[PDB]
Amino acid sequence: APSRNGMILKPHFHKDWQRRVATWFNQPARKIRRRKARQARARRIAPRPAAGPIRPIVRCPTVRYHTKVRAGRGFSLEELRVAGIHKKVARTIGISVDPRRRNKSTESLQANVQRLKEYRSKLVLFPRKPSAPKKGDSSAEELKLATQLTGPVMPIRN
Amino acid sequence: MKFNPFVTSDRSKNRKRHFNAPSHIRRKIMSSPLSKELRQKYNVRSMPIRKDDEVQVVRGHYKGQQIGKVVQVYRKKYVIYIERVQREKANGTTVHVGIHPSKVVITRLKLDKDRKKILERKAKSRQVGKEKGK
Amino acid sequence: VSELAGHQTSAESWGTGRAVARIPRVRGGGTHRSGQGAFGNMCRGGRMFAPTKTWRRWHRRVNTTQKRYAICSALAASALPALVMSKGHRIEEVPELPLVVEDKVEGYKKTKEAVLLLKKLKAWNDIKKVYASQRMRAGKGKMRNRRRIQRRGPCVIYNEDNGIVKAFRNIPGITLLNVTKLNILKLAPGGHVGRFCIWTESAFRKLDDLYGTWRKAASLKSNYNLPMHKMLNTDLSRILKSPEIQRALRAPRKKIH
RNA sequence: CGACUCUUAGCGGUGGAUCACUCGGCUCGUGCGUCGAUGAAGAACGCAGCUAGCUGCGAGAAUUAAUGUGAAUUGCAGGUUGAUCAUCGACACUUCGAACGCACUUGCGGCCCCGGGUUCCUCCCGGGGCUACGCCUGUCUGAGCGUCGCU
RNA sequence: UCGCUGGCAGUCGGCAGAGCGAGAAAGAGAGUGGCGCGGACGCUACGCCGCGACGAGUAGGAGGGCCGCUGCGGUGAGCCUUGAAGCCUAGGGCGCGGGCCCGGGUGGAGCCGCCGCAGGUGCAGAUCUUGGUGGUAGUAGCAAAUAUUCAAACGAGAACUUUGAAGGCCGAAGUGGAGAAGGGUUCCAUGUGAACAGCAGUUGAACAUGGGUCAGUCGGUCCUGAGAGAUGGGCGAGCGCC
RNA sequence: UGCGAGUGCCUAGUGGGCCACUUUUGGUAAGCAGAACUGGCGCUGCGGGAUGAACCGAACGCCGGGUUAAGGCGCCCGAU
RNA sequence: GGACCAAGGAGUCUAACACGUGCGCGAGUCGGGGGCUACGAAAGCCGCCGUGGCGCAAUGAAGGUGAAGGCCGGCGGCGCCGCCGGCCGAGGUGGGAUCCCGAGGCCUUCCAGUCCGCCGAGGGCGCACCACCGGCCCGUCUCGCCCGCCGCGCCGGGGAG
RNA sequence: CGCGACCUCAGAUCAGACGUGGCGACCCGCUGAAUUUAAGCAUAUUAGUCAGCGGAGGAAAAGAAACUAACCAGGAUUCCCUCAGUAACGGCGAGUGAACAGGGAAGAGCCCAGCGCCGAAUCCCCGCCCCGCGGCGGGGCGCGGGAAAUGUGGCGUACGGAAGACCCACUCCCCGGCGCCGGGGGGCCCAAGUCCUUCUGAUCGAGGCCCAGCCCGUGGACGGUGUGAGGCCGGUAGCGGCCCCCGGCGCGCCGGGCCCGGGUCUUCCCGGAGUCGGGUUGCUUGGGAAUGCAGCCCAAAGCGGGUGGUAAACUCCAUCUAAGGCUAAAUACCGGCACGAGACCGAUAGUCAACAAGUACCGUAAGGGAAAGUUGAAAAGAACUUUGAAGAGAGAGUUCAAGAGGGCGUGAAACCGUUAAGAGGUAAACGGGUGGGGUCCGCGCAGUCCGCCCGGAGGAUUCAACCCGGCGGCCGGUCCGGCCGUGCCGGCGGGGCGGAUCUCCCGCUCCCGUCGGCGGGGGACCGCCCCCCGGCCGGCGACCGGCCGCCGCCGGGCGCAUUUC
Ligand SMILES: [Mg+2]
Ligand SMILES: [Mg+2]
Ligand SMILES: [Mg+2]
Ligand SMILES: [Mg+2]
Ligand SMILES: [Mg+2]
Ligand SMILES: [Mg+2]
Ligand SMILES: [Mg+2]
Ligand SMILES: [Mg+2]
Ligand SMILES: [Mg+2]
Ligand SMILES: [Mg+2]
Ligand SMILES: [Mg+2]
Ligand SMILES: [Mg+2]
Ligand SMILES: [Mg+2]
Ligand SMILES: [Mg+2]
Ligand SMILES: [Mg+2]
Ligand SMILES: [Mg+2]
Ligand SMILES: [Mg+2]
Ligand SMILES: [Mg+2]
Ligand SMILES: [Mg+2]
Ligand SMILES: [Mg+2]
Ligand SMILES: [Mg+2]
Ligand SMILES: [Mg+2]
Ligand SMILES: [Mg+2]
Ligand SMILES: [Mg+2]
Ligand SMILES: [Mg+2]
Ligand SMILES: [Mg+2]
Ligand SMILES: [Mg+2]
Ligand SMILES: [Mg+2]
Ligand SMILES: [Mg+2]
Ligand SMILES: [Mg+2]
Ligand SMILES: [Mg+2]
Ligand SMILES: [Mg+2]
Ligand SMILES: [Mg+2]
Ligand SMILES: [Mg+2]
Ligand SMILES: [Mg+2]
Ligand SMILES: [Mg+2]
Ligand SMILES: [Mg+2]
Ligand SMILES: [Mg+2]
Ligand SMILES: [Mg+2]
Ligand SMILES: [Mg+2]
Ligand SMILES: [Mg+2]
Ligand SMILES: [Mg+2]
Ligand SMILES: [Mg+2]
Ligand SMILES: [Mg+2]
Ligand SMILES: [Mg+2]
Ligand SMILES: [Mg+2]
Ligand SMILES: [Mg+2]
Ligand SMILES: [Mg+2]
Ligand SMILES: [Mg+2]
Ligand SMILES: [Mg+2]
Ligand SMILES: [Mg+2]
Ligand SMILES: [Mg+2]
Ligand SMILES: [Mg+2]
Ligand SMILES: [Mg+2]
Ligand SMILES: [Mg+2]
Ligand SMILES: [Mg+2]
Ligand SMILES: [Mg+2]
Ligand SMILES: [Mg+2]
Ligand SMILES: [Mg+2]
Ligand SMILES: [Mg+2]
Ligand SMILES: [Mg+2]
Ligand SMILES: [Mg+2]
Ligand SMILES: [Mg+2]
Ligand SMILES: [Mg+2]
Ligand SMILES: [Mg+2]
Ligand SMILES: [Mg+2]
Ligand SMILES: [Mg+2]
Ligand SMILES: [Mg+2]
Ligand SMILES: [Mg+2]
Ligand SMILES: [Mg+2]
Ligand SMILES: [Mg+2]
Ligand SMILES: [Mg+2]
Ligand SMILES: [Mg+2]
Repeated sequence: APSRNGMILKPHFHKDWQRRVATWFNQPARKIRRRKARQARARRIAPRPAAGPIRPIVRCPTVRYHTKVRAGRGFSLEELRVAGIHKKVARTIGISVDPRRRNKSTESLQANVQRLKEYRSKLVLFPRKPSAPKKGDSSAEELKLATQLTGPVMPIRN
Repeated sequence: MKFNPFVTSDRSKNRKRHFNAPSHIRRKIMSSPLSKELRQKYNVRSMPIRKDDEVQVVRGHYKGQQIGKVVQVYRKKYVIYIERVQREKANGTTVHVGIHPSKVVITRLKLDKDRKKILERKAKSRQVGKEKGK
Repeated sequence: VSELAGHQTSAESWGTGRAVARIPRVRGGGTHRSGQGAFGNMCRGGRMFAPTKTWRRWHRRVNTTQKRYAICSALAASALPALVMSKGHRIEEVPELPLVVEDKVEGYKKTKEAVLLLKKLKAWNDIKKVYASQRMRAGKGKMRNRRRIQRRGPCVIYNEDNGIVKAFRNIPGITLLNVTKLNILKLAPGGHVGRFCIWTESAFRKLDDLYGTWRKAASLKSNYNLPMHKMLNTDLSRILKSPEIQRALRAPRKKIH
């Protein structure tokens, strides 16, 4: 029954909410398990980046957010072919690809192409056979200097 | 302090695992110290008791310096019977009094192939432990 | 408790008549447990009043700023001899209260030489008091793995571990704290300030980097400064018996009528 | 004075509260995450020198083999080239039960092959192996005034 | 208790000088010229002290508990087999009270004070729950179907067992002799008298030891009845049903 | 003449009443039913009315002394 | 309702809201989700992890709009608007705890005069808050006259009450 | 008539296989209430929930847009925070109620049919030979048998693809075996007092163990042992040791499978129907002129179709490509096999069940369902004499204790027996005031001391003063020296932090070594901070050292008795 001045409320507690209550007592255990799995993955892929493939620059859709940039799904086919990497080779050398994304303007296209080319210039390619170097490989001087990098491969800063 | 996350500090668990132990664990639990000369000459501190070891009673009503040979190791009650630790029943029968092996010191072991193997293994492990320590 | 405790049985009230008391009864049968009272807190068997749930609010939140404020307060109170004495540590023979030692202590690896260091620093009386204070806990903590209790010994603050924890872990009462991960739960046992701490030179040098100075912000906090003082000169007697205040006072009236 | 009744105290009963214990619960978390026609889950009946229940086991029946261990088990008896425990990968595993020759009394069968009867001449007796439903691939034997071809 | 939102840091001491209660505001004001070594208590200021007035109370509200119970973090160089918890007490006391502290006795392994923290935290009632014990009370009652007596034996023991005699009853639609359903060892023998047989028992359908059910020709097994029930088929979301 | 006032939040219980002097409606009347004003009982003990929810006096911390209210002073039973 | 005694036995936990108190920071504040380093499943750190929540701006159903002005100097169409340039620049009345000034005065012989302290008629600047009057923002109504241009329009903007 | 194909369809104890049933905490698909709330009740709520049925896995389901949007656009699925108690729904009442965007965890994409081209280039089974084998596979041989043209395999799938032509580049792939090099499971081991003395029934208690405060400690967790143990025992700690078995990531050898790419131009090819969509009906949803699903009727197209949150027509845009399929991770887990822990309960509590518990027991059945822990350190469980038929007693004995005697730890209350004391015709009990009698206590029974002084007997190494040494407290009007400042002022000073304050080089993009543009680095400037130098101010009462002066105290001499005690 209502009393003196107050707020009139609508608690959604008329179903059987107690037969399904999700407690979070295993939150620290889940965090520990996640980070142990993360470390296991990071050391099963020995010299490769921990965060995975490189990802392109993206504008946020709506008017509320269209002034910020973030990381996308993959590099589009148009910018990928402008940069000159092959569709089946990009993700085997460490470049994310998505065939669904368009390219409406040219500045974003060119920025993504610059990012892709700079990454290609930066990466170090080990020989497929350790004692048999090939044309596109990297040399021993940087083979002895290769190592993992932590966090995003190239942080996207606006 | 215990650091292994797989062994219990739980009181009830320890008492259960002690009072429901199988016989081959009873054997290890029922161990007795060796005497000073024996430990100094064998480089071994403790040893599970056997049926024909000569021992001394150190604590209790029967503590003294005389030597007694074990006659039986009754592992279900965790006791041993020394041949001159006994008392007199009402009717006139003599009955052994059970003494826990931990309150008893061994003065002469009985040795066979297995006993010598165990003594040398324990001595070697202790020696390598000391060498690692220093 | 079990969410189905006392609700296993099938029972219903006998109703009015029958000259019984309208509580549910166990359904029939030739046993002791028959027509005996099943549901309700007053019955032998059955649930309790409010079966405790697991989704009680078990954990509490406190603001980071006053977490840091309290840790600063504990550190400040650890450096006044009267407060450590009040807390109960035996420090009558300590050379200087903010006891700081060389960084070579961080390389110890033997409990014997750790004990020798404590002997030399004359902090061994506290460990002896801990030894005297070991005894059995009263009550039903015995059968719940909290059988044995003792007193808090001196804490040791270190910067980098090179065996210091191995050396000091075995000595009773001693707790080890990294300088960069200080906690109020171990710097103020029982909520009372004034624990006796032994510092390492590197940690003591790094402490002002951790918390900043009065003019310099903390170097390794995001944005933190020391808390301000509501009053600077806390010595009240000196203020009261000062010429400025004694000048502007009336004469006391201490004659009893 | 006495009996009877009432109160208090001592002692003694009836009764089993309190206190101290605890090989049990409850709650949280971690790892794993595995049944069955090669017969499961469940059930029935049996197995110990003295054994009712509980436990374990299956006519090899409170266990066999193997490995580790290394002198016991024990309430009373009995008699180290490995007793006892644990592990468990070899072997074995009664009757029902999806339960499977038909029915569920444990009744009635059929087929093939062994050993008695016989001296295959059949019966009669004992033993062994098959004999459920659906469905797939293939095999064999078939059907149709279904579509044809040669006669 | 409330009010005065009163007073007290002035314990200002030989580096001294003792004051602030008295009708009527405000200086124990500063300067310029004309020997003997001495002096109680006090003020956990969340304390101490001084005056006044006041004191009923159900429903209800608020404050204080150095009231009480269990557990956790601190702390008492706490207590304890020279005796802890618990329990009893015509013993000594404290507190307005909740309660508490000592002494004695019994007991035989743990317990408490202080600062904080937490709660399944205080019972006279609910025809409350469970367990136990009274008065009633050595009371009601041990009255359906005619009935018993004598002697002996065994036995520690006989109204009740067994043997003999006598007197009665059932009266062949039986208180007789035998089966079906149901029961499941109650059947037979030996032994016992703790418990049970609403008195008792030398007896028992009680208890303990052992024994005991034999089929070509008695029944089941075989047949079909009223009916039940598969497969083909149909229906069915489906277990399945018709 | 007397007295320190103003002001804001949050708020429990209550929402069956009853009695008496004077006023008063229905009814023959009622320890009846219904109103007005004030005071009580409910929530309240104490002295008197022998006895009593509301009548007369008087309202309450634990005590010593004194004096009164209403009502009393043959005996019960203090006081002619 | 109640023979008697012992033990047990009934305002709890979660979520939301409101007010009051205590703490930290403060036009900001808060990592709770994520990540990095026996007790410890704790604790510490992150700031280009503040995404986000609440607050900092309201009003309208919505399209939407969105929180002081006055003076000086002259002109264009007495005043008024604009061009201009400058100046002042963020209310008023009453009551207000406190603070400021000060006609004079607070004695040890008498006069003059110094310093410090103190009291003080009267006069002031007025906190928070209350009452009242004005002002500004959004909706709506009534009455009116001007201004703007990339598109001079069923356009846009502005005033008074 | 017969014979032979093929198509449909039978029968086999034909050869070889596969399904059934159980559990069901988590998941997937159907079916699906009513208590209850609305202060009544019928729509609504409860609630796509309980009950019912079917089906799995170690997770399942979902999943690579017939998507979201309207931006400068994002880009499979799943989970978390927020969006948000919001848009919306609702006898517009009670009530119910999402999604996008943003931040994270995880991150992975692929395959057919169809259109086409390759002499069916494809697959299965039987028999034989060699190899391997407890996951039945590898090679070879069969004028061996079948499936298949009513379509097997290779290329190839919307991100386009194929073929031809020309350029450039390329021989680093995989698996089946064999061998070699450096986590898991099991087993056995690894420090130090039973030291001296002393309590006890028993010590793990108490005291001690030096000038090394007994010994070990990377081991002071725990449990056992006749109370209470770091050193008696098992363990605990250790990137400690030894011994077996299994796997992986690695290495080499043997054998087998494939002879494979990219760019440019030309020519061709390009898709899923009783489905979409429409009408109506029923259920569902926040989805409102109809979100999703289903029934029945109608029933498509190919610049087509779907969507673009209000029905409709017309007209431009945007974005996807349905009616076929596979797919780890992040996610769920009150059942199961093992584990670890707790501010939890402590035998009327905690699971119904601490114990021969889903047991005894009750019901025709479906089902219902208890009560029940503790001698002692050790049975040392009471021999023996005696009365009695025996139960049951009296002695005796064990034990520290029978005041622990086999349902035996402690042993309360109600109720009962007896002993003692007291009392007794208004049931008893109760409040206030005394009195009497008892039981105990006071350890009552000749009753307080405490300072100063006077007098009398005593006894001391003995007072004041003086000297030597040490320590301490206060000062130096302004002694000298330091240190600090939540102070300031300078600086021909040497740096770190930050800046929405400005401006030499490199990288990139667009231009015939060039102009202009974008990203970064460098430099200057500003503010703050730290340090070195110099100067003021303040402090040393959260923070001092030395010399001097005064005072006090202690120790030692000297004091020698009208002093001091
Ligand atoms: Mg209310
Ligand atoms: Mg319960
Ligand atoms: Mg207790
Ligand atoms: Mg009493
Ligand atoms: Mg008990
Ligand atoms: Mg048997
Ligand atoms: Mg064997
Ligand atoms: Mg063997
Ligand atoms: Mg039959
Ligand atoms: Mg009162
Ligand atoms: Mg005991
Ligand atoms: Mg509790
Ligand atoms: Mg109680
Ligand atoms: Mg009670
Ligand atoms: Mg009688
Ligand atoms: Mg009678
Ligand atoms: Mg009768
Ligand atoms: Mg008959
Ligand atoms: Mg007969
Ligand atoms: Mg018989
Ligand atoms: Mg009888
Ligand atoms: Mg049928
Ligand atoms: Mg009336
Ligand atoms: Mg009332
Ligand atoms: Mg009143
Ligand atoms: Mg009254
Ligand atoms: Mg009268
Ligand atoms: Mg009086
Ligand atoms: Mg009278
Ligand atoms: Mg009654
Ligand atoms: Mg508020
Ligand atoms: Mg076959
Ligand atoms: Mg439905
Ligand atoms: Mg209703
Ligand atoms: Mg209702
Ligand atoms: Mg109704
Ligand atoms: Mg309805
Ligand atoms: Mg619904
Ligand atoms: Mg269900
Ligand atoms: Mg199934
Ligand atoms: Mg499975
Ligand atoms: Mg799946
Ligand atoms: Mg799927
Ligand atoms: Mg697609
Ligand atoms: Mg999405
Ligand atoms: Mg909100
Ligand atoms: Mg709903
Ligand atoms: Mg999203
Ligand atoms: Mg990530
Ligand atoms: Mg094809
Ligand atoms: Mg112990
Ligand atoms: Mg000791
Ligand atoms: Mg010890
Ligand atoms: Mg121990
Ligand atoms: Mg050891
Ligand atoms: Mg060891
Ligand atoms: Mg270990
Ligand atoms: Mg609905
Ligand atoms: Mg529209
Ligand atoms: Mg498709
Ligand atoms: Mg698809
Ligand atoms: Mg833990
Ligand atoms: Mg119990
Ligand atoms: Mg229970
Ligand atoms: Mg009990
Ligand atoms: Mg109990
Ligand atoms: Mg009980
Ligand atoms: Mg008991
Ligand atoms: Mg005793
Ligand atoms: Mg006892
Ligand atoms: Mg007893
Ligand atoms: Mg008595
Ligand atoms: Mg008497």
